[PDB]
Amino acid sequence: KVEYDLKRLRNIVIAAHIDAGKTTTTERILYYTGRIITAAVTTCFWKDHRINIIDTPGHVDFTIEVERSMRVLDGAIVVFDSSQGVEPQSETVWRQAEKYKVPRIAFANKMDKTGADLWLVIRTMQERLGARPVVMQLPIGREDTFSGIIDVLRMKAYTYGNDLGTDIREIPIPEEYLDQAREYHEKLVEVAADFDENIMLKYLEGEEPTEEELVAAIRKGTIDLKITPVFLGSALKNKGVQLLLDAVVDYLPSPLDIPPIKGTTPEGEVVEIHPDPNGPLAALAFKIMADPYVGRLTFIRVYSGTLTSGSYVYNTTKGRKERVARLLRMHANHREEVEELKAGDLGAVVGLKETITGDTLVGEDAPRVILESIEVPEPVIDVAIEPKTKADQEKLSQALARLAEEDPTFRVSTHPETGQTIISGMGELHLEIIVDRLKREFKVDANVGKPQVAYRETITKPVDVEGKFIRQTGGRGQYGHVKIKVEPLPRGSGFEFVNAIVGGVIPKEYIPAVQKGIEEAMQSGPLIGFPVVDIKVTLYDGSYHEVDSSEMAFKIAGSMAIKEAVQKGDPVILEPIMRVEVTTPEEYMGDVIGDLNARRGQILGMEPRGNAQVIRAFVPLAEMFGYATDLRSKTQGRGSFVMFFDHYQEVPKQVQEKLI
Ligand SMILES: Nc1nc2c(ncn2[C@@H]2O[C@H](COP(=O)(O)OP(=O)(O)O)[C@@H](O)[C@H]2O)c(=O)[nH]1
Ligand SMILES: [Mg+2]
Repeated sequence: KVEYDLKRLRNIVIAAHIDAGKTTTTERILYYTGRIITAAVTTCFWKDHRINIIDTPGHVDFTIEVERSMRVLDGAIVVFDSSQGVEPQSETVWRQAEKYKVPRIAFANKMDKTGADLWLVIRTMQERLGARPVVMQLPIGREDTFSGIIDVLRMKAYTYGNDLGTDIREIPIPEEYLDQAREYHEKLVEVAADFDENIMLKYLEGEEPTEEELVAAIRKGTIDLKITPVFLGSALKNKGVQLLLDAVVDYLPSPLDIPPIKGTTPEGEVVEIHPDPNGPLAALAFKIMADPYVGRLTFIRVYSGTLTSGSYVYNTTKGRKERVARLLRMHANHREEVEELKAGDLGAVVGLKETITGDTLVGEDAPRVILESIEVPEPVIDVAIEPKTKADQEKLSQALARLAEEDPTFRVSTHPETGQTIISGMGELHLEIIVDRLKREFKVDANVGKPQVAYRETITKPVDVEGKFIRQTGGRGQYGHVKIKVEPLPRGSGFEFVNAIVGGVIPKEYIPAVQKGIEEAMQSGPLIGFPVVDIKVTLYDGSYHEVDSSEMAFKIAGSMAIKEAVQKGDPVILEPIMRVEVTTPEEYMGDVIGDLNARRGQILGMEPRGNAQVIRAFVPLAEMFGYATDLRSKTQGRGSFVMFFDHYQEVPKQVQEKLI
């Protein structure tokens, strides 16, 4: 309730370059829809349509929380600062909106400000974005006298008594603006004829289209990604935001309007999931929020069926039932408990202990589908962290072995030499965000480090070696003696320990101890100090002493054998051969072609999209540290990229020997 209808849903995101007015716009929209922050989806009502506003924290738009977020939204409002029109970053959200295929309208904000110019937005949408903007509105007045808005679709005008959002009036268009309005109204009809036959047979014949035909035609052209209708105003001075809301219901898609999502069955079939509220239940968890009134709050989008309060669902990623205790929607100022969330909709569930973000939720006796591929992409960027004193070290762990319940993609450790904390993400950007999600969100006044990569080490030759630790030490003898064979495993397989000891040759008691010694020595390779992988260790012989043998003793002997196996094993360096997706204006095609090659790369194939290009690439993350402000140095602040893991390769000859 209000009575759910799919055609009246409107799932949107507000996207924008930093400082353009994303938050102000959101906030005024929550003010205007509430007459009658935190939350990952806030819901509201306008005319008779539910608007679900999806939050997308992203001071930069490059990461991996925006391949999930863009599967969960249907439409978007792109907000330009009007003094600039498009900036770098406007350019780059346009690219993602284009790549994932999401209908959008533009809001030229800050029309009250000094510099503001409708036309620079539009001209700069045409040139640099290839957008096909259509002028839906003209401004009455300039900067400090900006005072009214003309709807060129309907040939009506609005004036604003004040800056409080509290006195709006429908006027006939001032005489001194009429010819400009008629100019841009006829441009609108011309655009409308390219998506509707009947409008074309009216234009030729000298006839005004009904406003409903026009709305329907611009709607159709918007949703099939052909035009971007542009509105303006000032969210700060409260003009135009109620007409922006009217444009959300007129032009932005319901869940009926975009192609259904695709999921995978365990039997491998890629399948379309239709937005049918009475089909089986399929849903995505897209964000987990430690919430301070009900606790763990998992936000979901329903794609199919109906999720019900106090029913069970089955998490196909994990392998387990979970009770949905409660269902909530978040409004601007309040929470609302609801009995159900149906196809097309978003909300939060309470209950749910082991569902983390990206997990698919299904019926219980519903077809087990997966919506996001099974994979935790490897942790490939380590980092040093000084918190400072004992009111920091003790309370940094407070929100790391607690804060990972929200993002469990990352890991934490402690270098084999330096007794400290090391943090591990999956790309330069991924980690830029995490240290200062914490000094702020946990009042940890603490010391910044700089980031390193995560190579590995392994052998390429079966060896046979030994490890003795024999020492008078601590006013007693220590004796431990192991013999191991160590063998390459195929890349990826990980670790294997085989115990082939014959009859007390090493006492059992101590065979765990040797194992402990091997994994601890495995943390540090000989070439370059990094962890060893993809080996089969086989303990086949050794000896002991009747009083002097100990666990400590056999632990070090195991460390020493494995240390020595790796050095004697024709060792070798594994680097992460990882995958970019460099978007770039066609003009700088060759410039980032040859820059990505002077950081080691075999280019996989570049395909064209929009008024630009998409150079997918192989590049070891090591020679890409700080690619953000090097790509946007060689592409005039119009490039983007998106980065991730793919596999581990043996570095060729010279590469080995640069690292030492
Ligand atoms: N001049 C003026 N300032 C605005 C307008 N809209 C937003 N701002 C201001 O711009 C600054 C950044 O706005 P904010 O919504 O936080 O930007 P965001 O980074 O895109 O969330 C704040 O001072 C806002 O008050 C506008 O309509 N006119
Ligand atoms: Mg903001």
